[PDB]
Amino acid sequence: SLQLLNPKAESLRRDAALKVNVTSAEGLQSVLETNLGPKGTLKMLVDGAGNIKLTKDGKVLLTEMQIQSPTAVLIARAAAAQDEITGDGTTTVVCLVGELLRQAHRFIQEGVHPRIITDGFEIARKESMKFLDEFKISKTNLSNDREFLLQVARSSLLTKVDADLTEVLTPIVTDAVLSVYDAQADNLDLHMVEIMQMQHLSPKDTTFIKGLVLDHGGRHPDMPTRVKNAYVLILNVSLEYEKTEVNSGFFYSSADQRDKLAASERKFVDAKLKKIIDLKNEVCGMDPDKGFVIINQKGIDPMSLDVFAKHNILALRRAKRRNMERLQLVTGGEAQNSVEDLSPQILGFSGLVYQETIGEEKFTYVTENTDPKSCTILIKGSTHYALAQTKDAVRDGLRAVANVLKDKNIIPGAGAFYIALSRYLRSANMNKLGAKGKTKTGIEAFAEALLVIPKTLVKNSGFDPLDVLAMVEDELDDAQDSDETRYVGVDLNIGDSCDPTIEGIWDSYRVLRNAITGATGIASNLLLCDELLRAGRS
Amino acid sequence: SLQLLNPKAESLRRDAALKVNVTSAEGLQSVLETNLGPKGTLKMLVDGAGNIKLTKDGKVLLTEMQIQSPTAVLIARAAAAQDEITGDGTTTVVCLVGELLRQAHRFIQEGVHPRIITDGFEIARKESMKFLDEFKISKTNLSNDREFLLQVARSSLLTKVDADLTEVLTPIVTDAVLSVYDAQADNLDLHMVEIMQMQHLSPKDTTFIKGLVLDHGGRHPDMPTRVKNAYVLILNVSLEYEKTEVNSGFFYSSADQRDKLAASERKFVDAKLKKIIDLKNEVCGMDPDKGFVIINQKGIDPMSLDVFAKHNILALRRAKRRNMERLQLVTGGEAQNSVEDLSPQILGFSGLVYQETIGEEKFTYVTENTDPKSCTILIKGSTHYALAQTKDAVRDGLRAVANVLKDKNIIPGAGAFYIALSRYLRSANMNKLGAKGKTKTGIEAFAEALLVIPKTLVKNSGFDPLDVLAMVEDELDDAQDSDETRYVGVDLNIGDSCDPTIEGIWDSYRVLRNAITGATGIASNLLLCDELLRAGRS
Amino acid sequence: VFMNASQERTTGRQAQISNITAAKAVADVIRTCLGPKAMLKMLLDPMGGLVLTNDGHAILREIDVAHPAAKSMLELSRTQDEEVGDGTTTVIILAGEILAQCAPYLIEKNIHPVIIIQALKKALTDALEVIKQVSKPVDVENDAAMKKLIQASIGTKYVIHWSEKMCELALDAVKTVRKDFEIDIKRYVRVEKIPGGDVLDSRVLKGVLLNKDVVHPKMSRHIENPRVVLLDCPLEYKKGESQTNIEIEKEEDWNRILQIEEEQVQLMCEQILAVRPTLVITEKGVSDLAQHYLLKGGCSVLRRVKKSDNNRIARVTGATIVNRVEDLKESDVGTNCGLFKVEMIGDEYFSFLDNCKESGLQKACTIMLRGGSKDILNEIDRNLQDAMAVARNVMLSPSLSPGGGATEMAVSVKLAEKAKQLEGIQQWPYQAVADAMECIPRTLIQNAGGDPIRLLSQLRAKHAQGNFTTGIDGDKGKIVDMVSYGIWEPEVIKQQSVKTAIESACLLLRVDDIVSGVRK
Ligand SMILES: Nc1ncnc2c1ncn2[C@@H]1O[C@H](COP(=O)(O)OP(=O)(O)O)[C@@H](O)[C@H]1O
Ligand SMILES: Nc1ncnc2c1ncn2[C@@H]1O[C@H](COP(=O)(O)OP(=O)(O)O)[C@@H](O)[C@H]1O
Ligand SMILES: Nc1ncnc2c1ncn2[C@@H]1O[C@H](COP(=O)(O)OP(=O)(O)O)[C@@H](O)[C@H]1O
Ligand SMILES: [Mg+2]
Ligand SMILES: [Mg+2]
Ligand SMILES: [Mg+2]
Repeated sequence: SLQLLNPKAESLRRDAALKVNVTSAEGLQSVLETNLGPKGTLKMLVDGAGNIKLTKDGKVLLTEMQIQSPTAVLIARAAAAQDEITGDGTTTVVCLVGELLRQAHRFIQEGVHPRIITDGFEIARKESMKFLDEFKISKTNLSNDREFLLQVARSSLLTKVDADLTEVLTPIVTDAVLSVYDAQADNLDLHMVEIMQMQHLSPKDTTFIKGLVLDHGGRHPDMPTRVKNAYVLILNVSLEYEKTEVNSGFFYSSADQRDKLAASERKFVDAKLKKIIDLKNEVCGMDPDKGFVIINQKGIDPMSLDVFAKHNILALRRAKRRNMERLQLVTGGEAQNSVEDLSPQILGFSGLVYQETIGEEKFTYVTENTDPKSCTILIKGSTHYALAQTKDAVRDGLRAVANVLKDKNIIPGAGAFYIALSRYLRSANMNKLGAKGKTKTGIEAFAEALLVIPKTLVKNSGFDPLDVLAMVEDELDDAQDSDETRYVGVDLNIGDSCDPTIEGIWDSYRVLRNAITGATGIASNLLLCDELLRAGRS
Repeated sequence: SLQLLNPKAESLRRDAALKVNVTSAEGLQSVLETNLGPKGTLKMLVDGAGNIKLTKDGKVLLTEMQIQSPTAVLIARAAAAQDEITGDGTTTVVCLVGELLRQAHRFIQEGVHPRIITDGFEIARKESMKFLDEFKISKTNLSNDREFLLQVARSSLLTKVDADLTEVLTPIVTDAVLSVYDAQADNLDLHMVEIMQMQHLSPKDTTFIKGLVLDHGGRHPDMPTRVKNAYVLILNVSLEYEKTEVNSGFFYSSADQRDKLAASERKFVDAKLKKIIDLKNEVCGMDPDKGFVIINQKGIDPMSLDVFAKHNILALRRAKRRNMERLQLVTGGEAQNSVEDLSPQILGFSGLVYQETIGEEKFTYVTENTDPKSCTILIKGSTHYALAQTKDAVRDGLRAVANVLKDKNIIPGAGAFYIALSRYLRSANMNKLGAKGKTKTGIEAFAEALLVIPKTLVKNSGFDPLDVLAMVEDELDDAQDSDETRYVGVDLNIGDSCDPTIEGIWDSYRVLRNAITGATGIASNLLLCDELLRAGRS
Repeated sequence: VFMNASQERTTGRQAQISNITAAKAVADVIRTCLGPKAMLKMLLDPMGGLVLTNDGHAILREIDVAHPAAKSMLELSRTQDEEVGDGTTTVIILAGEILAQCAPYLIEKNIHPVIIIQALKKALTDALEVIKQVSKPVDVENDAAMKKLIQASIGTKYVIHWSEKMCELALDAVKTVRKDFEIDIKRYVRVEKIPGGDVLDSRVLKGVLLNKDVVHPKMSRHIENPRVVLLDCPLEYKKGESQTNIEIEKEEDWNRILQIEEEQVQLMCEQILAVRPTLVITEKGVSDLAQHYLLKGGCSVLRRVKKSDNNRIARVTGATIVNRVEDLKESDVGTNCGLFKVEMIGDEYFSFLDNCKESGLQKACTIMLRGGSKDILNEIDRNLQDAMAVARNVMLSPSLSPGGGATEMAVSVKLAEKAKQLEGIQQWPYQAVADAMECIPRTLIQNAGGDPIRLLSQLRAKHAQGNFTTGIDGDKGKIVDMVSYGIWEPEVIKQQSVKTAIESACLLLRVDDIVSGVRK
């Protein structure tokens, strides 16, 4: 039908479209199968020149390696979109769609329709949402348990990096997250927590700074390096020359008008500097002990830097949009943009301001605040890929622990959620459900597909995956009759079951919810498609 | 590592070689499984020369179409050995190897080694022989009943052509093995039947001839086509001019010796032909309605046809090698090469000999024998491809009915053995295990892979395989509730169980033997294959 | 040589044979894309994206056929989508059959392509009559029946499982856009997408949803009663139209030129503070200085907002499009704003504007979609356009035709019965119209897996005796009446299907020759 219409085209239908979606799914699954779990293998990506960037995140692997298949680009958007808002569960979405297609394809070969199979996944998905309410556990945030946040932070950090980096980087996240909770209980991740690159001694020397760190310092030598008590000032006004809307020549007639006019040109800068001097006169007391610093969002003229250097005022220019939205949280002051209306109330407070330089670059450190509402995480590293590995680890770790404070619940992991849904879907009475007909295998297909995830953790350790679930099955058979509510786990060190409640392995709530919802939608849409084709003008 | 030895080499190892073996088997399965059963589809092998041929046997499809993949070559070679010794069941071999690799690969992905999987197939194979020898039934072939041979032949010929042509051709198969039988020696030859390719009225207008039919006609018009009583005479030496082997030449002294030396060649022709003329009148002189025919393998001199034409002697030439054995079996004569010794005892006998002019050629028909130990089958057709289609149908149907006489045991068909063997290979209690939790994985895989044969028949008929098998497992279970051997089958007309025995469907004993043995061996060795390699000098 | 033509002139009967085969080929691509058990279609565009859908219109947008007769069949989906918004695959699959059934005659009984056209208009005139008689009216204010009417089209899509939420989502959205005749338009229906989340918590909220945040940190992130004021102009000093060139003679002029730049932005900001707004939404960009004193009154400044998103804000908040700031009054200021709040999502910031809910201008709204991925959002968004399209026809036309092929089968029976009494030369094309109308139930039986031989034979036996609402259950594949089945579709979609399909055949049947490669 397509060859007589289009003189050139490609068409697969009714057996190859199903084999393509399953073969491409099994192919992409094998890539990210080994990365899943704590003992998984690392993966570098060197594109053109040999830029090196190292991470285990499936999003970085998918959004850096170009892919030609039409199925995998939907898995790429699904794995990326789930991680872009949640920050965790990337490879879990690929494993579910990677496993649910092959687990249903065996029954498509038997002759079951794709429509009624996907009808079983949807009604089975509603059972999992009802199971999340009973499976989760309530946790009160008023206790302010720091040990509970430490265990959540080690869940994601142990997966990416080893124990040496996890132990030193875990309390860096906990100290940053401990300040997030407040009376308003409004979560703020992007403005409050930041990441900055700095090539320094080693990755292990990452330290926590309570104040806002800046990537610039004092240009002039005579300007002060260290300041004990520095009251900041925010000004979004640009103090270099302003070009002036079509204004043209300073038509000068004699030679003197020239000098006069250049002096004139400055007068605009000195009109704004005088307001700073008038502000300094109000806070002139204890001038050797105290200090003053000005932070500008736009550039400052080098002619005006000597004015600040004479009065021992520290100058910082060309700040980011985000840093201006963070100085009020750290120093406690208020922002200002113009120089007409000033007051001492808007000035912040800082207990210690010092600068340290390496090579050509220079960094400014601010800390020792009275009541800092925000902070930073200055990560140290050796190579560029070391920063990229710490970028993805801190980016995925902050989002995972932040979601625990959003809600009042937390899901235990280590296969407890998948193993619990297996017994629930395989033992629940079907008469309570509304599905009938050939929906018998759809419940078994999706229930059995969840088992492949916790044994993929075992496949990286090298043990037999089927044998380490024998005692797990025997434990739950007696746990229901023993009248003791416990949740089992999968410990890869010894190859035996464990309890995530005491070991500290946990997982966020919206990760597993959005993962199955996004995976079931993608896997269902790929099953119903029975024809592939390419056509268009080019 | 292989690139260091040979840069032009390639290697797929331990995950890419397994997908190649399974995908090539499933790809070969998906194309070739459609020919299974009576409702299967017809394939047109159109080569570059434009030769059209219809067939459903997997042997000739894979022989003409060269195989590019290395895995499917091993499966095509298995179908060759199956078709060679047996001549039936090639479609079951490729489906069993495809399903065994499918069911095995389902467990290899679960983290099971291929060694214990193949160990379970061999124990399951040996367990099937202990089930097969009890499942077979013994019948007495000494009665030589026509009803049993017809329904057994009808079961094999229905899978080649439609119903109306099968009813016309199914007596031709039963008439092929009427007189060819030996109780004591147990010798039964299949090559004695002669397949002649010719264009005539229609394929549905064929018929069986008791005696022999040759494709050579009378060269001279004077010899009589109708002969009421013929005494055959077998010749093998060539009656034409044979150059003296030792190079020689006639150097005549004068012109008078030219015709005399030409008559020297006439003397040697008359010398050997005079004994033929003396052989004719030795029996009886001036006997009407009694001819004398001569069958020679080598050529006949056209100068000598006048001698045969005067005495009313039928002479044929350029006969086949295997026909010399068929003359003495039909006519009851005796083969001779020279003409030194002749007698009436060595001569055969025939009740009717006639010729028919069909197109630009003439066919010799010899019928009405007293006790002929052989026969022939005329393959008439309306085209070129129907001859090859009916030739493959007879060559595949002759082996099914011939195996009944080679061994009296016969297995019921209609998927009865595959359905009954599934339950027996479920639970091997303490009979043959070998190890704990290792061999049983292969027992389950082998039991589930055998049930694809009745499901493939249902997929060709256009019904649901799970629904029609639900009543079937059920029928067998209810049968068990009575301790009785009720063999159940699969009826493709209405989609319901039926008795294979009562209805009329059987399979040969040697088909299932070599099919399960050949499929298990190829399925085992392909699972053991972990790496594919190529190397050579272009 | 002669003019740029005569390469291979397909003339005579073979030209029309290729068109019927080409028109039939378009329907064969989407033959399986009909009914409740319809299969999906992933098409690969050459730019790099992907379109996952089963709608015949969205499939035929991406395909490209190098044949002129098939392209006329390609344009029929735009006729159906930009008229109602539902039944595009029904239009393509019916016409194929009409061109195909008429073909036997064209090829063999030699009826000229004009006599078939005259036969079809009388069939078209009779088709509207029986479709008018078979349809029953329905009350427009009944919300219980309206939910079942909206979910008739959703049943043939992926979100039938969430049909309990989509009908409530679509019904609230249609009543918001509906103006108190009863004209509505989808240009204000905002199709903004949010990747990720669960479909259950997804809900419509009265108002708009921006992709941007406030500029200054001190802006109030939670206002009880916002007062929105729309601005078009730059709030910053601008160069100006004519050739200007200030010439400066004295030293006290350049600082004056830079000082009036500060005073002009003060003058436009101070007159905005005469009404004291809480939120100032500017179309073009904003300066760092004007924003500073917009702050010295209590306003809130945003980035540049495109025009589209301001015309929706004008109908939500009741404000007017304002460019001249000197003419700003208190009457044109937006009011009755419910709530202001900004949520944190990793993609981008999102500012929420809620309405107080308590005639005048029609109100706009934004429908929140929380899918699984990007393709799931685009899949669900087209379902809302197909679902909300059904809600317009019942308001414009209170008639309601039966679904499940019962309407088209009713056309098949009456045209077949009346063909005997229509004795003449028009009888053969007139009788062939019923042969194609009985195929749109035949496609449902093929997708369901049943045998259409005995079902259609049982259908015609019960259609004359039983009732006019008989049809085929697509899920079970048995004959079930539409009254008990409880699924109904509008009658307007049936009219466009019969009109567009027959009118397409009248165009293509007049094609005599095909000559390609003339000029640009
Ligand atoms: N040390 C551990 N012990 C047991 N299970 C773990 C451990 N670390 C990670 N996991 C499990 O691995 C799974 C994936 O973790 P994570 O890397 O955060 O998500 P993703 O792999 O999808 O990016 C989680 O379900 C978690 O339970
Ligand atoms: N009429 C029939 N009804 C049911 N099953 C049949 C029938 N004829 C053949 N079969 C099944 O088909 C299988 C293969 O038979 P056949 O097609 O003759 O060999 P091949 O597949 O090699 O051509 C047999 O095992 C038999 O059970
Ligand atoms: N549940 C159903 N059972 C039987 N037929 C249906 C059902 N739903 C829709 N149909 C039929 O499918 C046709 C197209 O409906 P729909 O799929 O909503 O439009 P589109 O073809 O634009 O996707 C209608 O003419 C109707 O007769
Ligand atoms: Mg993670
Ligand atoms: Mg056979
Ligand atoms: Mg629709």
